[PDB]
Amino acid sequence: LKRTVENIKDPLFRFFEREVKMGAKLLQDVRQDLADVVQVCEGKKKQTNYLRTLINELVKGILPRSWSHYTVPAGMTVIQWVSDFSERIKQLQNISLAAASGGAKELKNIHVCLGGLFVPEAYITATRQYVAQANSWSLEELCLEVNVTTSQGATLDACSFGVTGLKLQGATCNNNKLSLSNAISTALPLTQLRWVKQTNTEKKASVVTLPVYLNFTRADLIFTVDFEIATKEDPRSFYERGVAVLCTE
Amino acid sequence: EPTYDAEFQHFLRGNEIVLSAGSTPRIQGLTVEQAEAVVRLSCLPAFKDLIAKVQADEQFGIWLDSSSPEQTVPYLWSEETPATPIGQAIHRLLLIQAFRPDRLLAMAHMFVSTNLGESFMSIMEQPLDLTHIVGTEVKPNTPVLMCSVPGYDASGHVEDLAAEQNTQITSIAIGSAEGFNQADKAINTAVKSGRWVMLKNVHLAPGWLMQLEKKLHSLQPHACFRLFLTMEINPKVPVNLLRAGRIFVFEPPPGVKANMLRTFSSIPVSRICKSPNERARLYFLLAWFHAIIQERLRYAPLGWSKKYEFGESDLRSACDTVDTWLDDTAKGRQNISPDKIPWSALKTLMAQSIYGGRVDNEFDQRLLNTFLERLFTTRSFDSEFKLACKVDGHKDIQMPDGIRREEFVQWVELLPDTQTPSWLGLPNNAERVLLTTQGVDMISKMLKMQ
Repeated sequence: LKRTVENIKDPLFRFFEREVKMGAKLLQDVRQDLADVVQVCEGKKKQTNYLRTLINELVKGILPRSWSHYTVPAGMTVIQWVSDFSERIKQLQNISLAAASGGAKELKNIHVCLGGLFVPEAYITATRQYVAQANSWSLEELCLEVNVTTSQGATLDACSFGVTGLKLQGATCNNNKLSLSNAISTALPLTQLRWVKQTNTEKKASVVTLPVYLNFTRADLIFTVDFEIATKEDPRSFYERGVAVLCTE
Repeated sequence: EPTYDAEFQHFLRGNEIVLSAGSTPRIQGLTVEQAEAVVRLSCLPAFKDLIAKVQADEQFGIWLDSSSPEQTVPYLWSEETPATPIGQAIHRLLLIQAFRPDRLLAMAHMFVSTNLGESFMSIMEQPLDLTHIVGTEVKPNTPVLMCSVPGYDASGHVEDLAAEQNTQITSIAIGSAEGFNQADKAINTAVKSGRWVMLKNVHLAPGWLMQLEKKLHSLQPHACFRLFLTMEINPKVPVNLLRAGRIFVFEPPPGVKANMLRTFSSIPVSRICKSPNERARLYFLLAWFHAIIQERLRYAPLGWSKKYEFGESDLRSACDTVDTWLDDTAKGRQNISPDKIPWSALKTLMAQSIYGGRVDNEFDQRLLNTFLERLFTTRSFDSEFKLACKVDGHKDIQMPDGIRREEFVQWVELLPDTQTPSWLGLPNNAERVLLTTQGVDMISKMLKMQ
């Protein structure tokens, strides 16, 4: 990304610049490693100790330690890792092109998959900071709300940011209301994260505070979301059922 | 039989095949993941017409939603010649991997049954017969390493075998420098006199185990000499000792019923039988609670955010807490009303001190709070209380109406053998999740062996 005086004030540009830097560095690392592996397989290059260990891991499907620099599920094979790599780099290319074309102003309207970010918690913090800067409110006074919209082209409000790739484990969302379901996972459509001034509103009995885990392992928690219950189901049933949200499957 | 190298290559590295973005079509009845699986499987020449055949099959959905699809996989692969039974088995394995990975292990068992015999895996699904193995298949100088998962003790098996064979056995617990001297003296006596020696919890002494392996390599033991080493599965055990010993892995039998039976057996009868009469019922609830959290650990990350060590120490602490609080409240009364039980003290302590201390995630703490609030309450003493509601979506489990320990133990013994995740509050499909995880855990493991 092309850093400038105007765009550095945007928290979103700072987050995406850090993400692009980390992704580019890891991309060069993996590309060099794979080029060396292909050279070894052709007989051009000899097997060094590090290279020999790399062939040992790649042949068995083990992810090498040299490749893991962002949080991922433990025990992942290499194909899933490189596929997630391709998706993340394509997202980074798209956001970089958007920044170059329309400046930082387009970073708000772009729909970012939190699964495709190396640290989506920073993205949530950046959205909070952007809303605080735009509306001149303190960061403490802002609280998060979620709107699930199935309509294509749902316009985003000034304080609303689009997200994609969310998965809902243990529940189905209809009319922005949860219902217990027997499906293992349901793909959430475009999800609008909206920051609003924290009104002194009583916590409704029909509100459940689900987590938003980074991935299916549920090792890392990004944030929490309050959702309304469609029926008269006990919220405790959602806790016993282990209902949750994952940025990526 | 042909090698079936290509089919096994797809079985182990089918995901390695690449699907171009947008190349995956939508197929009626198949989810997105099944669509990617079918597209990957279509690369092989036998499954080239797989998508059209799946679309044309009217009875596909009943197979896809079936509880045991592996037994009746439809014929979809195209064959130029009729296939051998093993060819049908591997093709069915590929189809089950593509459509119902949750049943893959079951399908895998059938493949083994198709190749190595029906009774091949059966002998492991049986009680361990240590008598013949130790008598015939174990030399005196090869130590019998009985490794257990943490929290499970297997010395009872060796004591039972020693009782059955009528052989004197000397058992020493290695937990201090003195125990090393006692073990050395006992082994020096038994190696000459041919006695049986057992060393308990030897994982606590890795270096001494290396010394014992070096010592064992040099001895000329008597024929009837046997050395059992009971330990917990830890990586600190020496590699050479495992290499130079007979390893037997003991795990607890999964299920709430066995868990409650083990808890009741472990607790002394006098402790539960103490006055007031209500104490036993609380113990039953505590036992049920300790079962529900423990079995749920199998279904992580769904059951819990991470695998906590809810072991016997927590159970003993909970029992001590219950004993202290009931002794304080009752003051020796033979009976106390259910209302007078200090429910708040028990809920708070087992929510923060006994079991909650290990819990670091706030959400798991919330789940533990929900379980304790649901179970530990005055309504537990009502005859209509339901330990688990909507079991299987239609049935429920009721509290036992008895008051003595024997009534609860009989109720546990009379529980149904068929346990689903709904007993623990999880949804039934959680089982369908766990198997598929293990299913992937199978293939990846085989990739490390390929």
